[PDB]
Amino acid sequence: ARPCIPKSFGYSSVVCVCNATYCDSFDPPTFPALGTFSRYESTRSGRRMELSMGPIQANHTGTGLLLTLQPEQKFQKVKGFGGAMTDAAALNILALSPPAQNLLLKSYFSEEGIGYNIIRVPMASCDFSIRTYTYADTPDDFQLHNFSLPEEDTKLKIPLIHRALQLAQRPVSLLASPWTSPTWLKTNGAVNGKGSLKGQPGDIYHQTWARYFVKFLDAYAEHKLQFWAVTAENEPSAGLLSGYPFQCLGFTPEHQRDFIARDLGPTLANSTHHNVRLLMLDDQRLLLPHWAKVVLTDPEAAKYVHGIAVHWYLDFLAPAKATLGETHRLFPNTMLFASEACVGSKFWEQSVRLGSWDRGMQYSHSIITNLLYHVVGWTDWNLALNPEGGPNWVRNFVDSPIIVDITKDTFYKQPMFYHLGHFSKFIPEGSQRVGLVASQKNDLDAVALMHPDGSAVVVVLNRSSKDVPLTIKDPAVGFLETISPGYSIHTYLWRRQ
Ligand SMILES: *[C@@H]1O[C@H](CO)[C@@H](O[C@@H]2O[C@H](CO)[C@@H](O[C@@H]3O[C@H](CO)[C@@H](O)[C@H](O)[C@H]3NC(C)=O)[C@H](O)[C@H]2NC(C)=O)[C@H](O)[C@H]1NC(C)=O
Ligand SMILES: Cc1ccc(S(=O)(=O)NC[C@H](C)N)cc1
Ligand SMILES: *[C@@H]1O[C@H](CO)[C@@H](O)[C@H](O)[C@H]1NC(C)=O
Ligand SMILES: [K+]
Ligand SMILES: [K+]
Repeated sequence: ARPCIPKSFGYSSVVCVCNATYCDSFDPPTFPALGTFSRYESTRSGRRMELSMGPIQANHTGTGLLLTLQPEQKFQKVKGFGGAMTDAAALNILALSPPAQNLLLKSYFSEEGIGYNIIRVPMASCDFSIRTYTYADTPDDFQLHNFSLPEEDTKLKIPLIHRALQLAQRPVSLLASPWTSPTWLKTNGAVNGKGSLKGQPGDIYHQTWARYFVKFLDAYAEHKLQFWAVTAENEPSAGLLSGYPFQCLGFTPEHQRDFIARDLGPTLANSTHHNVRLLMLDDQRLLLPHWAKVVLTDPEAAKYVHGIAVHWYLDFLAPAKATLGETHRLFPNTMLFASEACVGSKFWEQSVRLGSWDRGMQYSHSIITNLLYHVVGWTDWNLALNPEGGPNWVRNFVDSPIIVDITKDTFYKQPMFYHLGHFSKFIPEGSQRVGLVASQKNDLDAVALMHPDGSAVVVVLNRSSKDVPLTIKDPAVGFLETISPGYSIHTYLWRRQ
């Protein structure tokens, strides 16, 4: 293990500083023996996923807060956690020295870091690109003979993904998402602005667009990468807006329904990539449940859709029960998945706030909210950005859990990184969320899950300034006596019976 080297930039907490010779890291993961729990603690005062242990006790007394695990009340199974290998993240990572690159990738993908098992991969350029391109920019190439991957993929993204896979002991799953089509498929002939595919689902334009997804998967398969899933379009609502500033492709829900039913579903089903899952929406939750209703009540579309991808803009408020809750009630067998989340996108907010505990609390509170509303996974946006929150060709800068400073061959691990790791590190694929019942009203946020091997994990977030003593009861095993400090996050793990 190596501890955090903390540094303050004047915000409410610290970053951890890593460089060519040093980065904070855990020992190889082990469970305590039966009758012992593990606690990992991060605090605004500066502790960073520090490990301690304690006894699981037979007895409890107190009129104090009790959280009783409900191990047989089962909810959703968890796919996992990760982030996006955008052009911007790739450029930032590779701008570091080989040693620092490796320490950064270990931070995310190894068991000595926080055990990410998902990578989202843009299909060609987005806002977090320095060059606007698609994979088929030569016009009127409807059979896509000139489809090809540029160096952004072959030289930057693909090799980095291979390095992450090499470092991971968990199976890693890839998710692909497109922002724009070739401009010659679009009503407006530009990568951005208000514009959709030309024509109608079922026709030459739509069939070519669906063939583009298969060409993409074929091209990554030549580089020995297979995908778990694709989304039908990144933020399809964006392309319906005039002046939309960057790469987009507009679909109404009826348009996406018909595209999925007539072109994309059948094309993927008829390909070698038929096991790839298809996720709809890939957009903000206030589009739910309407979008789900429109697509999933058509059986020809419904039979191709595996899940609903949702985006989390953490700077903005939106209802969870009326969106995610209602969608789960209407469509309980269609999984919900968070495919993108980001903070600092407001123009008047500093894009990168080095050491912001508040932005850390936003990430963990959002993840907890997601897990409590049946969501099976959570995917961060850019894996790494520069101190400006870029590069970004339209200056749409945002924050990232890892900030690269090339001038110092240094990178900074944000509170966001630890808040997310409190989950990613300790919830393997196939974990199932279970119930957790509070004995009284309280200010804490918390979630409980059961590992595939039966082991318990509980995450507790305290967004208040007050230390809250509490007890966790596992009816089959005993009691954890603990405390949730003001401005802290804890993960608890123990073996059961
Ligand atoms: C990558 O980061 C490492 C950790 O910051 C650097 O290693 C540290 O270099 C420091 C300067 O030589 C060492 O001395 C301590 O520096 C601090 C201020 O940074 C002072 O307060 C201390 O007084 C001083 N030590 C003592 C005994 O007083 C650190 O000890 C050393 N840390 C470790 C863990 O080795 C690397 O130099 C840096 N690498 C590169 C390539 O830049
Ligand atoms: C959206 C949502 C998040 C967290 C929760 S909680 O963890 O149940 N805490 C609520 C209370 C503060 N004690 C419930 C709902
Ligand atoms: C728990 O409570 C029982 C009953 O009062 C007591 O006899 C015992 O010493 C305590 N501890 C254990 C480990 O059972
Ligand atoms: K090309
Ligand atoms: K900003």
